[PDB]
Amino acid sequence: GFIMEFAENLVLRLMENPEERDRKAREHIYEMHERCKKIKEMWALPIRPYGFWTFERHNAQLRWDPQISQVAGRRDPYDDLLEDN
Amino acid sequence: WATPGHEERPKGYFMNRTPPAPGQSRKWEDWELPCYITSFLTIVILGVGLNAKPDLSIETWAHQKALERLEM
Ligand SMILES: CCCCCCCCCCCCCCCCCCCC(=O)O[C@H](COC(=O)CCCCCCCCCCCCCC)COP(=O)(O)OCCN
Repeated sequence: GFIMEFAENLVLRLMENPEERDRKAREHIYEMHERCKKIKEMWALPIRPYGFWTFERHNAQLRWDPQISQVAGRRDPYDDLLEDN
Repeated sequence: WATPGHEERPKGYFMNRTPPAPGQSRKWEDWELPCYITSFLTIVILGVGLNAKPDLSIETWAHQKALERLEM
């Protein structure tokens, strides 16, 4: 053929779907705003959590001392006296 | 007028480049081809691209919608 009859549909192939572009734009806005709200919530967390000491890793002694309160140097004076019988 | 004149060749040299000896080319510059081909591609792509592109815009769309709406 001639030049323009091919350059026309060439440019038309080069250009994209606008419906896809609009859908992607509204989508991206939706999830970006949702993620923005999520990050805003995340930044509100205090440095020290409400539980803190309640956490099992932050006790480390309520389940260690009971198995140590029997060794010498930690016993209540009234433990060795009546342990004989 | 009737007399032919003088000054067989116009004075001065184009682009100040001295003419080469007869039988030899102009010895094109090292950037001459890469930039001339660039100019050629730009001219052709603007000529055939800006015209073969669809005339989609907001002026023509508003024109069509104003013609269709003014009748009512
Ligand atoms: C010393 C030798 C120099 C030789 C130069 C050429 C010889 C002619 C000299 C005269 C000067 C001509 C300069 C161009 C004037 C163009 C005027 C008409 C332009 C115009 O309105 O029609 C457009 C044509 O686009 C086009 O295709 C225009 C193509 C022009 C290409 C020029 C490249 C310049 C690059 C500069 C880049 C600078 C970038 C800065 C941002 C589209 O019209 P339309 O809207 O109706 O659409 C049509 C849809 N059917």
